Amino acid sequence: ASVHGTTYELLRRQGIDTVFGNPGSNELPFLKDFPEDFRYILALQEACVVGIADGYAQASRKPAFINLHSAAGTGNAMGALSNAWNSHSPLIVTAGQQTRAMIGVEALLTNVDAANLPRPLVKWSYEPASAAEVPHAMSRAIHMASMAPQGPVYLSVPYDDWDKDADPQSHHLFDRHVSSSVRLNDQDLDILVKALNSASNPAIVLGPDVDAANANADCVMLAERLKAPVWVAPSAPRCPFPTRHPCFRGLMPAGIAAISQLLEGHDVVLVIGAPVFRYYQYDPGQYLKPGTRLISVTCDPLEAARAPMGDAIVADIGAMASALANLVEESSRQLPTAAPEPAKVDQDAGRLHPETVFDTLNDMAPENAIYLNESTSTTAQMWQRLNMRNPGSYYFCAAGGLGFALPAAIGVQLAEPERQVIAVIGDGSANYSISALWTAAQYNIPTIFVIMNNGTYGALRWFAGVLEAENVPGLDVPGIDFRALAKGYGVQALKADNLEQLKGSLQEALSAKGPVLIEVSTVS
Amino acid sequence: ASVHGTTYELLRRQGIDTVFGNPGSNELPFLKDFPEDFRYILALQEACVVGIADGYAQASRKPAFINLHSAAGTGNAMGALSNAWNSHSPLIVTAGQQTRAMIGVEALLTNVDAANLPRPLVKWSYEPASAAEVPHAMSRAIHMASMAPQGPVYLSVPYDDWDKDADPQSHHLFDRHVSSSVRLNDQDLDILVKALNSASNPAIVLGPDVDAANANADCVMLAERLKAPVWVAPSAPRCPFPTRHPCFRGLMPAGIAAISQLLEGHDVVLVIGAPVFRYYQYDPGQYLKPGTRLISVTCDPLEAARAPMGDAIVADIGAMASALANLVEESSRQLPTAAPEPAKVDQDAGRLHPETVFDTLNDMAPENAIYLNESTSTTAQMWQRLNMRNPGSYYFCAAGGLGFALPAAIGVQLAEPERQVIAVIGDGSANYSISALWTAAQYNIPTIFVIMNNGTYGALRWFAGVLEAENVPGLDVPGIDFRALAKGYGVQALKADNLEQLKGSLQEALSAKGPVLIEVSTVS
Amino acid sequence: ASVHGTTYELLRRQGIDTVFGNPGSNELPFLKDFPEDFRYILALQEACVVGIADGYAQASRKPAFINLHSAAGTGNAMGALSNAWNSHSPLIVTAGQQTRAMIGVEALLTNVDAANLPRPLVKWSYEPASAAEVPHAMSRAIHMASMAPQGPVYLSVPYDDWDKDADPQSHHLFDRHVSSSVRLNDQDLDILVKALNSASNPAIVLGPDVDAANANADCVMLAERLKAPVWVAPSAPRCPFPTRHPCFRGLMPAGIAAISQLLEGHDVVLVIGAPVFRYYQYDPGQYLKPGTRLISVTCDPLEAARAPMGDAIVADIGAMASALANLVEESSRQLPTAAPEPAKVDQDAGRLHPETVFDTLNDMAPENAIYLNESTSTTAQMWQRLNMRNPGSYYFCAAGGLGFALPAAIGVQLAEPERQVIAVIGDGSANYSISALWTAAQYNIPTIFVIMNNGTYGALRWFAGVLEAENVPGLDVPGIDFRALAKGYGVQALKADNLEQLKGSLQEALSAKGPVLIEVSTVS
Ligand SMILES: Cc1ncc(C[n+]2csc(CCOP(=O)(O)OP(=O)(O)O)c2C)c(N)n1
Ligand SMILES: Cc1ncc(C[n+]2csc(CCOP(=O)(O)OP(=O)(O)O)c2C)c(N)n1
Ligand SMILES: Cc1ncc(C[n+]2csc(CCOP(=O)(O)OP(=O)(O)O)c2C)c(N)n1
Ligand SMILES: [Ca+2]
Ligand SMILES: [Ca+2]
Ligand SMILES: [Ca+2]
Ligand SMILES: [Mg+2]
Ligand SMILES: [Mg+2]
Ligand SMILES: [Mg+2]
Ligand SMILES: [Mg+2]
Ligand SMILES: [Mg+2]
Ligand SMILES: [Mg+2]
Ligand SMILES: [Mg+2]
Repeated sequence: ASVHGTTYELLRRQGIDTVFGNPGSNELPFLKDFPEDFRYILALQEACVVGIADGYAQASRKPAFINLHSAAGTGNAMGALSNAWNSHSPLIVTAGQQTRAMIGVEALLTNVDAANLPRPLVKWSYEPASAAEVPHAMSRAIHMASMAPQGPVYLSVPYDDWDKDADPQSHHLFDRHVSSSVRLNDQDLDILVKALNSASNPAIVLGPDVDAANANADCVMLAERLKAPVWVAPSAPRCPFPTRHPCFRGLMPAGIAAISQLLEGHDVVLVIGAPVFRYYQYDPGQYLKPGTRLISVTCDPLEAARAPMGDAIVADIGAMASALANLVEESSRQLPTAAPEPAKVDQDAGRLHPETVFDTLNDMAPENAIYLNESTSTTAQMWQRLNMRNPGSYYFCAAGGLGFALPAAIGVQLAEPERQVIAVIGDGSANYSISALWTAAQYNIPTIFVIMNNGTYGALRWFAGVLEAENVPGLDVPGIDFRALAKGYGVQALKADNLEQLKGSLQEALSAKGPVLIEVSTVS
Repeated sequence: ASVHGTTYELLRRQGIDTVFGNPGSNELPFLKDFPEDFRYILALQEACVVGIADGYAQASRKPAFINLHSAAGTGNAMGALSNAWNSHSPLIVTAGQQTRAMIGVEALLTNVDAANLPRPLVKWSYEPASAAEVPHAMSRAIHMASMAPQGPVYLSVPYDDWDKDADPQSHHLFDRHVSSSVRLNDQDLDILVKALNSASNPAIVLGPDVDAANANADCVMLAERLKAPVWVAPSAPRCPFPTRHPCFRGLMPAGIAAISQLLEGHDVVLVIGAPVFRYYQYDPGQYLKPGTRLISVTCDPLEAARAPMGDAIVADIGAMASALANLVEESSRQLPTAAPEPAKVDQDAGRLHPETVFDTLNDMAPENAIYLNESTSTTAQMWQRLNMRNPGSYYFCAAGGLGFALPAAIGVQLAEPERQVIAVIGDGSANYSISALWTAAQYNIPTIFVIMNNGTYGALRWFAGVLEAENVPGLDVPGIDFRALAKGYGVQALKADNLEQLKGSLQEALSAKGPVLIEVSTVS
Repeated sequence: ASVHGTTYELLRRQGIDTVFGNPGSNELPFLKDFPEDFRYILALQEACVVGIADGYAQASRKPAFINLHSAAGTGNAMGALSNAWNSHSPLIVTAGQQTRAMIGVEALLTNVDAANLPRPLVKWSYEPASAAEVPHAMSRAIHMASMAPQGPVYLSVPYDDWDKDADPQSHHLFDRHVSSSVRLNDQDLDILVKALNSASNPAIVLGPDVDAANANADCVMLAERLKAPVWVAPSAPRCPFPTRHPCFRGLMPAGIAAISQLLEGHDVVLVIGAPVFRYYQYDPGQYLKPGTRLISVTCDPLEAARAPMGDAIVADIGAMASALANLVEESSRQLPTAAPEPAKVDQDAGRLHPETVFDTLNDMAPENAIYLNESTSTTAQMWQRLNMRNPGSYYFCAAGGLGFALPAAIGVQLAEPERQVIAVIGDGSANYSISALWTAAQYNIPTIFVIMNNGTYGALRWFAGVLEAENVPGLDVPGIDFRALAKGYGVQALKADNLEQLKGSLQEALSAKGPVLIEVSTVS
């Protein structure tokens, strides 16, 4: 067998059947004789390729396979890799290298010092020393990406390798099963369980790795047993809890002082599947107030190491959540009372308040809808106004890198064909990966894109106005016609200048047979 | 003085007055109180920011200053940095880091292991150890980018540094003059000159560093004195010679065998300002045929080291070209005869042959026009059909990374307001950095964009059809309306489905007061 | 031909005939059939291997070739590479890698991520993608190390590569000549010369690159013409000037304030072949006092970039020194008056004052002796008491990394068989690379080692006593018998407990036919 044949067999035997890519000449020898059981999803720029694959992996809870062109293609994707790193997305990123005979002279398209290019945003990064090593290297990539803590990996392959003879002993790679589905030993788990049972006023904080593990339901059981309020860790990339469950308390403010104040009076705080903590704004104060002890369960040693406070346990979130939910006592305390519904913001017949948009989306969207957020100034309100009962219902750029939601929403919709995906994206954010729209059109992936148009980088005006920063350039983005951009890439386009039009536009979009973009005129 | 004040003073004292950027919160403390003598050029995505700055630097022959947002913004720009590396573009790339107090906990927007992110695509990459070091670090960045061989550099700055007190001793940085304007010592230069004088059938090969140094005219004198044919080194990022000069022989094929065959019978081949050589296609054979000796003058030690053949001299191209042109004897040999005009390709009343487009552009464009090329399957014909008499008249992605020409054409037009810029870009390539169009609209930079629409990644179909590669996915890009995309970003749009319409569309574009995009229907 | 045969031919054609090494199994396929025209110099530890090669390269003014074993051998040498980096030593460091077939599984002795190991202490670091690329890669290593600014480079080679067929086109590598022997263009050089001619009170500061270039004599002429005092830049790795020449003013203190005070009243300070400046102690103040302008000529862009003050010119030191010395006017000013001889320190019949040792060495050593210094607390006095008339007469660890002088003194003596090498090394420093002694014994390289034994890390007690640092552990090194260590490695050993014995011991050592170690009892 050839390296080509062996590698594709390894991929299919490991459950991979889709290649997200933007092709180049170094990659043609890999893509030729493309297996009929595989499917190729083209995107027009590499940030889009990786964004789509990322959404697909996060929603499918399995690795996604990517193929890019050498250094330039890899480089175009590096902003997208910074989100993937933060979201622990299992992405296998492959890139074509020049033929081995021309690497030395650094012919056009040589990826120089290739393995170093994507660092430090990958778990593993490699170029094999020979053609026959390629299948083995691919095996390593698959498993490195898939093991906890999951993350992106990078493999560079000289284009002449594919046609070379494979090592017959590579067959041992095909069916390898690698598990990191582990939890704390019985003795120490019993100690933890007793600490939770003994807490007088426990609180629970959940991060994105809960949703990634589909540990949501186990966490619901855990919170019900402990009669504990549940928060989502700050800068949340996913939603790990039903947002209308009686225990739910919403998204934590991303500040040190704010969080310690919030946790005051809680004697034991159990954090599951989150860094401790993904703060954003500088908000100096105490990490924890006297009387509060913190215990973190994380799948990532790097998270456990850098927590400024508390104990930590490094284990699989699915395994740990299930064990805890089934071991803890049912507290005799009263179940927390559900949070009241959000207030209705006054809305005239003109431009839309973001709050109005979210309320309307909540009213009209199916109960199993999936939302993506890249409307940076409206996150707090979004979290308060969308009832998300099911797992996998929310995604937000994990590293804060814009250009995620638009392509990721396409990958999510591909992963979940029966759940309507609705991406709420600011007019600023929409441009970063605008060309992703074409993929939705071409493959008829029926994502709905809601563009919140207020003509400015709103979150920046806020961050600025705060530090009283004056005379800051580059904050306004006037003069973009999103209906025209949608037409450019073959996506049906609608406009909503008021509530009447927003409702009508959503009705049409929800009925449509393909992707739809709605440009919403929002208040400045 | 503050670090902010000191740094801006250093920048202006070193000739920098423009910031190309896409802002983020880590950068607001740098951008606040933006100096009134500076101007900020916003682009909507970082590949575009860097592309624009790159075109500006290459055309202006001076460093360009860039400001990006942390890791995600830097990462979005890394494909653009791969071109900049290959073109020796003096780019000072700065990126905002989280406040020092929050770096440890890895708060949202922390650029982790920041200096390693852009490697290996930068000459120098650094984050200062303290606020007061920032001006010094900026000084280093300016000079590292500017010294031969020029290239991109990276500086990460924690956002809290800007408001801190500067070291008063930083004033010594302001007026530092650093020179690498050097040439071979007299003794060895005399030896080289004698070798050139003694050659019976010399040839000259010129690369992009000739145009960067504005050594074009000196090279013309050198070729006239030596009565030598002149080629452009393969995969040319710039044009280093008047394309209708009697000595000009055009663009060399990017193959080992092709080049040695081309140089056969030439006893001395002098290469100036090029790698030896930027081959592309695998084309095995002899590096040089018996009887041919090669001498390379390059500004880059890395180029000199990796040449598989010939002698090399590492020096400034401007200094070396001037010295050689003024020292060599006037050969009594006959001046080479100019190349004949290209053939006129048969053209019906339907879709345009690329050859027709280039002929028409040559007929109608001003004699001092500047062209950019990202129409990958038509490069050979473009080089044959455009009369480029002046320096700085051609740019092509130096690392072959698409997404360069569209934004770079905007930067070039900004650098050269009196020379009409015309970017010829394929329908595939146009998408990578499509959002750059907005910058042209917003700042009224009157670049003309000619989109060659054939609905496919044509160069890939060629590279494939060659290696008889069958069943390759992802090669077609149907369903893009470029007039709509232009409208989306506020750029006047025209369509040309035939020659009559192409002429009319060019007449209108050349008369227009702002940027114009022409979608040309080209043959499949 | 094989890769083995081709590589050795390349080495000999490029002037390499010696391999400094400590062998391992990955290297046996390279070392087998060792060419009879080559010679192998074994050392017992890798810090010693590299130290010896470093001294050899610095003294010979040509590249030295090193062969180490995989990661562990390379790693053992990394302290030595840190000195080599700072001294711009042209070292070609090769290391054996596992066979390509076993790299993937990471068999014992696999050098993982090999190219990254020696960073950031090398100019270039690489592992070839195939066997046939090895000769080309070696070519690159040779030239990267040899081009200005010179420095160490690293090449990792899988052991199975050597027996493979070489590319016949590799013959083009054999005779490549690469030059960086460049100087400032005529126009700007004339401007510099006029500035020097116009100076009312010029000063000259010289660094190690002067001695490396053998520009010493040209600098003498330059100083005589300008009638200028001459200093050696701080933390000097070499001696660039005759220390008894009337213009000589000695070693500059390694402090910011001290240097600006020293240069006060000098209107133009010309620095040649030094960083600006290699300060050590924190000594805050003005970089330069008002009235002083600085101009630096350096072979290293990294030096030019980081200078906190002055103008800079990046060029070859030999070419620049020669040009300046021959272009400047003869000033009518009076030649500086020679520095008075150092005072004679009172010396009783007991333990030796370091000053006594240096005075005695100066009295007894031949006029063409070469000294190495790793007696860290006595450097200032050494510089004042040794008359060094000739180039290549002094070496001191360029990065301050101990373990340099002992092995380097062996390499220097190998390079200069007719000049007596005398290494003055502290009792602390002597241990770092003690096993190097064996190489001197085995090859009968007649270096004299003078061990200054005061039983303590004297320089550290000083640096401590200064910052009033109390209760510092680990500063004393009692209980070492250096005569026994010398006997252990087969080197003749003598002891000097007083002046009478020091004179007798030196008389014997200077007459000896092989290496000699003298343990001198110095004052605590
Ligand atoms: C790749 C990248 N570039 C820049 C930024 C900085 N940034 C953060 S929020 C923001 C504004 C986004 O504006 P929009 O999408 O319109 O939403 P709004 O803030 O108006 O709600 C910017 C530019 C970023 N996070 N990522
Ligand atoms: C960032 C990047 N992605 C992918 C490629 C691979 N590539 C090279 S040419 C090409 C096709 C370009 O098509 P178009 O711009 O329409 O020009 P045509 O080839 O049709 O003339 C592609 C995808 C690249 N060079 N850079
Ligand atoms: C590899 C290395 N380790 C440690 C040091 C720190 N150091 C600098 S001077 C010194 C003392 C050297 O003592 P000795 O050689 O006896 O000379 P003395 O200071 O007594 O004159 C030490 C340990 C260093 N420079 N390099
Ligand atoms: Ca907005
Ligand atoms: Ca095309
Ligand atoms: Ca001592
Ligand atoms: Mg157990
Ligand atoms: Mg599915
Ligand atoms: Mg990197
Ligand atoms: Mg000269
Ligand atoms: Mg201009
Ligand atoms: Mg000159
Ligand atoms: Mg010698």
